[PDB]
Amino acid sequence: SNAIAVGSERSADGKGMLLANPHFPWNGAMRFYQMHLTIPGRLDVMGASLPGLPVVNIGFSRHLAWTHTVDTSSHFTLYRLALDPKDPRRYLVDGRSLPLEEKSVAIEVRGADGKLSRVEHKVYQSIYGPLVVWPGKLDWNRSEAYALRDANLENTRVLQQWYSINQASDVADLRRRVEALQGIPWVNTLAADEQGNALYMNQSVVPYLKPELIPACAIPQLVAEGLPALQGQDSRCAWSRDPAAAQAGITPAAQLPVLLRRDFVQNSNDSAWLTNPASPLQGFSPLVSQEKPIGPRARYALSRLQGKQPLEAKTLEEMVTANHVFSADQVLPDLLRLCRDNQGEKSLARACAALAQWDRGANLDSGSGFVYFQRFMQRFAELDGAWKEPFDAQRPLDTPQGIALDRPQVATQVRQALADAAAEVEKSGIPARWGDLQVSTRGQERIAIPGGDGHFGVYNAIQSVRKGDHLEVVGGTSYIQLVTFPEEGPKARGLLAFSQSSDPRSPHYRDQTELFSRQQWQTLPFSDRQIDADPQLQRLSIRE
Amino acid sequence: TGLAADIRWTAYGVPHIRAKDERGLGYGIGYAYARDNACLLAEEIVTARGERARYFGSEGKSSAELDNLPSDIFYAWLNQPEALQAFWQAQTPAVRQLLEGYAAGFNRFLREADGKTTSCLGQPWLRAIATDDLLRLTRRLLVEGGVGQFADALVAAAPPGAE
Ligand SMILES: *C(=O)CCCCCCCCCCCCC
Repeated sequence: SNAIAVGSERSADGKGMLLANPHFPWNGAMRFYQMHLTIPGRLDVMGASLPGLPVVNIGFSRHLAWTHTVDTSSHFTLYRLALDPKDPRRYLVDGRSLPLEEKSVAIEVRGADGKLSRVEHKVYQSIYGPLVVWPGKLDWNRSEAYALRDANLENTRVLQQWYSINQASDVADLRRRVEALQGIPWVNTLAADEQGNALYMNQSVVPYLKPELIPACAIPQLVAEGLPALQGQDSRCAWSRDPAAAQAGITPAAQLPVLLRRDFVQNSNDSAWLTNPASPLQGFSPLVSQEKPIGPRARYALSRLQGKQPLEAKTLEEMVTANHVFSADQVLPDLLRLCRDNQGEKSLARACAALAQWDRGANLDSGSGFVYFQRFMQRFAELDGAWKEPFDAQRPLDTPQGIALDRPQVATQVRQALADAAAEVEKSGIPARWGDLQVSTRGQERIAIPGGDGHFGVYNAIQSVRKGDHLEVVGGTSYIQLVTFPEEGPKARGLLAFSQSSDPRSPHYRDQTELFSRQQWQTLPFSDRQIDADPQLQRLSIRE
Repeated sequence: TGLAADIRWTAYGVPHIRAKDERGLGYGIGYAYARDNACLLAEEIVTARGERARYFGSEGKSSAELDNLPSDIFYAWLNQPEALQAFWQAQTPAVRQLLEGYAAGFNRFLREADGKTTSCLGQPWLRAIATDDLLRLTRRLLVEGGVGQFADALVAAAPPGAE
């Protein structure tokens, strides 16, 4: 997901502006759906929501727009259990042997014969939660096992939280409502209002451990890999209690990152750290936010946002619709140098020509250079010390960058990766542009879809899978909403990329998907005047 | 009850629900959503009830790409009656009303559906829904940053044998 909130110091009209570009599944239990909800006099909010939820999840109202992105915070902890040396169904806490609990469930299974059989399954539980096995990594052997404590299991406030967000007047109000309730499970919140405030909050439900406990309560080898894992044999590694937290064992709102600015805030799924580089967010718990290298989507956004020039709605729209493959900025110049260093090398000729001809985009019309680039980058990602300039913590916006072609082993390994990538591409059956390959199937038709994987730094992130002769879209850009605040009322533009209905019979199964293909965003009508101006307007009243 | 809603649809089937209270608002949401996505919600509720193997056998998968039986075990464990009851008891009157209205509006659509926008008409899993089913969906989403990512691992967790 991407989100950018712009404030009075950078917006062209001196008011607030919000771009919401969540990247989420195109099918299933997380498939966004548009709606506008009104209880006249006390609620009026429009946006999109996940299936089954009677609240707006990402949206806007008279003076406010907000969105979300998945955060890098931990929302659970693993606990490594020290098993009783005499009994692997018992575990030690402070040297005392405790029994695991057992909870059986029974499932009905439809058999080959069409009849139902009952399957019973035992779920083992510790004081922390259920045990979990990842073979080869988190085993249950005679010495140790792992339990998982999920902080959101006791978060009964989640629906109230979004309903409260739906009632929020401005950024200050939104912040109060989120911090008071702490019902947000696993996302950042970014918002802008009419007065020109830009807000970022890493305000979610995060297991609380006081800082002095972390060095001894962490599992060193697992936290090194970013797995939130604690010592389950010491009662002092229980989640800490604090009267200011909304729920026992979660982090108080005061300890979670918030940035309120009048220029901009951005997030593309990295930590709170570089939300706005002019004001880095530092000093938080490792469970909350760490100073880690930022992904190419955030680097791209930051490259477009820094400076002092006014930002217009159209600027933010084009950050999505440009389909720029930002990871190319990091390696393409050196890749082209390697090509020239190897002229007349048969195995590299088509790749090198495709790359030189490429518009550096994931547009429908983008040439086969994108495909070669992707397969190269998947191999480059496996090479040791191939970056010319590695990640530099004092230069996080511009690093890593370039290929260390001056180092013989790297030059050799990089050339081999390109040859291998090129052979894989030559092997598949490609006549043809990016839109000829990446599609969304609708009935028996296929609609060309622009965008590319977020891992290649395409702001318009699209994830696809090989299916037969094509790449079928499964997730990415979904609900798009771009909101500004002229005097008449909120002006919102966007689309739902996969359309309102998952049903092939629906008039609204592919209508916005055709528009997404052509990158033609539309008005999101909010006021009674806008709704009434729509020549397709239909109305039904129902009661029982 | 006071189940009443006024629904307007603009271009591309975007609904605009007006009601005088949360029950009516939910009623309009559940109805408009069912018109576009009844089959989707029915399938995902089957998943969140742990009933995939009952309707589809063990060979299939959920939309999250978990095998049906491991998925069912996980959701049966997650969405136990005591957990749904505790969750319900913790909900504000406004939220309870939103959910009651949504189930009613969804069910009203199902009562009248003739297949115009419903490809799964006549399937045995296409059924009237309860507020508990919406709590099942909610809790399924709630844990997606947590134990939901370890659903296969929970199912696989068995103590060592004699090895
Ligand atoms: C990009 O990173 C994805 C952002 C997805 C936003 C989803 C909307 C907020 C989550 C709703 C959780 C509700 C749980 C009942």
